[PDB]
Amino acid sequence: EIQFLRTDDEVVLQCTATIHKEQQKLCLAAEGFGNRLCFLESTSNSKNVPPDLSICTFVLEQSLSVRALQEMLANHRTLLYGHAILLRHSYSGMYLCCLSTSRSSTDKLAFDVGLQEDTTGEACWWTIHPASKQRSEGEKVRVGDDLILVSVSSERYLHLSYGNGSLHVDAAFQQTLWSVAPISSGSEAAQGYLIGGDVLRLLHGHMDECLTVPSGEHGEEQRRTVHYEGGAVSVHARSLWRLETLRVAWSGSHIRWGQPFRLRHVTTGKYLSLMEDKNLLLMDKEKADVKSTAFTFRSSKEKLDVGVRKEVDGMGTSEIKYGDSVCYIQHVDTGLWLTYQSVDS
Amino acid sequence: NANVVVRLLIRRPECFGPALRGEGGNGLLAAMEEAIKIAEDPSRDGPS
Repeated sequence: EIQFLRTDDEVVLQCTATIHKEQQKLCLAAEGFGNRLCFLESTSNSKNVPPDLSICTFVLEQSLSVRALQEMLANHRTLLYGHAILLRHSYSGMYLCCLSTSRSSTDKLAFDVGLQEDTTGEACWWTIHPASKQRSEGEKVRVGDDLILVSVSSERYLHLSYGNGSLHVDAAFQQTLWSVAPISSGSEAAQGYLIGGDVLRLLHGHMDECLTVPSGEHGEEQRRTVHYEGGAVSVHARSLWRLETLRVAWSGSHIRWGQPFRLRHVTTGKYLSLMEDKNLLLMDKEKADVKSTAFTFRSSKEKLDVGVRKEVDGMGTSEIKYGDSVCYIQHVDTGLWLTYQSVDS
Repeated sequence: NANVVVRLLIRRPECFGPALRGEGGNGLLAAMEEAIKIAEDPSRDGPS
């Protein structure tokens, strides 16, 4: 049936861009730290390069109406069209806003879209408007609908501009249709219960090992390789991996046994991968091509060959739980089962 | 009426003319000087 966006769901703002006469899907992103301005990340070639949904994602915080908005700035709710919504960047913690600066290329009345810390002010508030005649003003918003976002302070729209050589996001009086896809919902079944897009440590033995990379001496090729280490690396940041689901929508769902995913070293920024001649190795974002960076968790090492399951659109059952559940890391393509060389810190 | 007219005009920026439209449109002063030159010079002001 039809689910509705709520005041705590984790969503991504997506737009459709057709350049070189080929339609592409692009997601709004913002680093936040060191760069307030927003940009676009192309998620079309997810099989060729990974999208960084970690910064591409946002969370809805408020859905209060405009009357209460201006009222209380003068002093799990459901999204309804025309409400003033607050979008908070999940990573940076700032809120999407319409910056007063005008970097736009000879657009004059257009502004720039960025991130702001303070919630006060109408700049951070956006109003949802129906894309077409299927929806109605005041009706609740549904999953998969297209939206038009209007800034309160500037009364402009989140506009995809092709004017520059690259594609930009600017608050202009031209409107572009944004499709909202959900990542995670407010249910968030219990604790543990490994969830897509999580930062974790992979411990081998009795809480006495961690899969990390050589980082004490620095060096690019030294960081490149992967090994097992014991000690304070269990506390340092060099033993942190993000588990990225291969799909965009519902990427914050519970990870199930046999589900393919990618492992990204958080500090190094490169994706772990297999090359049969030289075992495991990290490699750049550009080279991650699914076949080499696709791994999975197995409950039993026996070759059950469970195959592919139907991709349910939701939280799903919580199969793998943190700590208690034991997992076997298996390469999706080759079917190899990790293991250690047992070389005799 | 003033608010409605301003809102409609800013929704449709082409109403301001070649100048004041942006994206390669010169300033109001430049447009007025160009129009003065056009009025002074025949074959651009009349039909001819």
